[PDB]
Amino acid sequence: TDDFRVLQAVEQGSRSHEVVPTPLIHQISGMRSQSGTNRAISDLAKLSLISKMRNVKYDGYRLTYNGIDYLALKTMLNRDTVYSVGNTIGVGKESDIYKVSDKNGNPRVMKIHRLQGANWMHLSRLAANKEYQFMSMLYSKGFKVPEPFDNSRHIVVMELIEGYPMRRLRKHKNIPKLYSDLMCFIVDLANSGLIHCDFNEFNIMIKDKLEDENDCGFVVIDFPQCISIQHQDADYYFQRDVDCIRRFFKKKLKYEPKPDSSMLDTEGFGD
Amino acid sequence: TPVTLAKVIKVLGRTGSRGGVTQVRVEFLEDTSRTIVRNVKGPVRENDILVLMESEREARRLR
Amino acid sequence: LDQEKYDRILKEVPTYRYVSVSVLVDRLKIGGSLARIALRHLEKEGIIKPISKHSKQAIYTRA
Amino acid sequence: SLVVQEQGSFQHILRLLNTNVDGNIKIVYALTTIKGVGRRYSNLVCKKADVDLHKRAGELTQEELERIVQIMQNPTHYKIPAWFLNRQNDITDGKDYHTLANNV
Amino acid sequence: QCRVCSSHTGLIRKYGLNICRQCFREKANDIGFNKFR
RNA sequence: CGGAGCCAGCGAGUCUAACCUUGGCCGAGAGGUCUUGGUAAUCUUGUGAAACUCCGUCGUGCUGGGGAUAGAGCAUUGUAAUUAUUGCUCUUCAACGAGGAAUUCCUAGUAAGCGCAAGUCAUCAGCUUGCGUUGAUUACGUCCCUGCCCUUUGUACACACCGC
Repeated sequence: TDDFRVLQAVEQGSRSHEVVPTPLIHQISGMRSQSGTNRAISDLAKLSLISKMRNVKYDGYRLTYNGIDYLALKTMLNRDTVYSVGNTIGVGKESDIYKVSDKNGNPRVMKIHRLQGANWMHLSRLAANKEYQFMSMLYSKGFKVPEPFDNSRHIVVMELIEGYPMRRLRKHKNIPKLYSDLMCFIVDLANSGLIHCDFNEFNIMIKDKLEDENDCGFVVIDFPQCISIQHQDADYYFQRDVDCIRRFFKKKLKYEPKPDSSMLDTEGFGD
Repeated sequence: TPVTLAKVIKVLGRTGSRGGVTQVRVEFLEDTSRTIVRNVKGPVRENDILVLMESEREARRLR
Repeated sequence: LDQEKYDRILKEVPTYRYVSVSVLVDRLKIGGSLARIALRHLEKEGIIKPISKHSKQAIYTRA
Repeated sequence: SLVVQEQGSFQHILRLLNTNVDGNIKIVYALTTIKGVGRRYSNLVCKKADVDLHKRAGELTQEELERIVQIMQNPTHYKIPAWFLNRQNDITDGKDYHTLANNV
Repeated sequence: QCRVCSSHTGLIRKYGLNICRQCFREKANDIGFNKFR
């Protein structure tokens, strides 16, 4: 409790100034002697959790990406989250995705964000908060999407979903209803006011419950591509979504549309 | 279709954000008395001939 | 099916000013293999006139 | 060559060795359709049967199909030696087999 | 296998001279392959 | 795919050993036999490489594109090849209908395509390096992104008040 509290205090000793000198980490902690502060900073620096910037007549301490997530783990110790860390499935551009587990033993997904001194951390924070709010907007509207657990300042911990992408999915039996689904869902996107331009094969994720009841769903992860309908180029974005669905269903599922697909002028009488 | 015939007389330098477009001073070919300032994408030496469409359009600067 | 594919070659080749390998498969009666046999056969008859000959494409002319 | 035209008389899809064969490809690449038989195998069989392989499989008489089947059940008697067959020097019998299409 | 000074790291195994790239540039001024271009 | 034409260069090669091999016969081949030449601008070597040129078969059809996977045997080096070292023959013929978010390199014989030679080499490359054959498009401008610096100096609030 206590060491994590003092590490939270020097976390709160970051939102005061720029690159923090040694005596501010001495005094913001407010600890007893030279021992705790100096040996803690040395434990940080040897684990690369802190770095020394010595700009003339001026010692200072430079926090890298390492010595933050513990506090996030402490922030997630508060919010009942992950206990065990590490299984690499997917190293993305603006996040690194890991498979983790709680005290309860259910596996979850840990997207750490790495987008120094304040701005790498803070822009990872803005990215995590923005994606968490977009996930909140999608789940509040009712879109079938993974359920968010938390957004530990810059690391998003969410659920794991049993799905595999459509590139390894040959076909299903109810192909025209799947086409009506992947038309009406982009219709629902235009009724939300947004167009997800990367509506590709690798986006769409299908969970598979049974083979008799047919009670399943979908997962759509296109977050840095959703564009409002008011922008300059949304017409052929919508048409690229529709036509990628149609060209995939012609190439893979060998299905041509008997009803005509919706245009942007069709969906202008929507939202 | 009005095919405007043009003459490069004076290059002004390299403009554009990427540093690709060229501001070109133009002697209009059919009528000598028109001197236009145009924007050309591509390699142009002195006393070359251009094919514009509008003699009346002039753009100040680019970014 | 011999007398209702073959003579349409003899109607169409004098019609078409240009007769080559794939402007004679295009009639959608024949394959691309036997088309060149019909080409050489019309060379021998004389309705097809040789312009130039290559092992992948051969240019001819009606008579 | 000479356009040799036939008033019908060809069948669209033949059936041989209990397997459907398309009577429109070359006879090598129409007998390649069945299992246990590839390109060079059908080629050498129809050369031992002296079949004109620039002729399609619709212009092929059933007597040559009988010749091809006779080379199927007798490859080693018609001067096609042991290197060319599927199962050479077996363990069950010690012989050379060419395992056919539906007999696998 | 280094048969000179037990220096397997970076043998130059070509032609059986078998000197490591550390000691090959020690003894580079004894053979004659030197810096021209 | 089936024939034909057959164009280079950098290398490299054996002793107190089995290196590079020409040629001749046998074998469908893998390979084997018998020798011969070269310690090298001499023999391998004119390394008759590949891509390329021409003519026929194919006819747009996951096709005669693809060759992954698997079966059968036969040979080669290695003491030992099994989780197959590898080479040869026939058969089995899968995903893959020009590819997303994003990513790399580059201005003339350069890119790109191609093979060859040398080191890894007891056997094989999809490993690395040099060589030669065919040979584009398009800039020859920019700091707009990416950064990298180089500086100019508004300055330290020279550490101030607070609410907290």
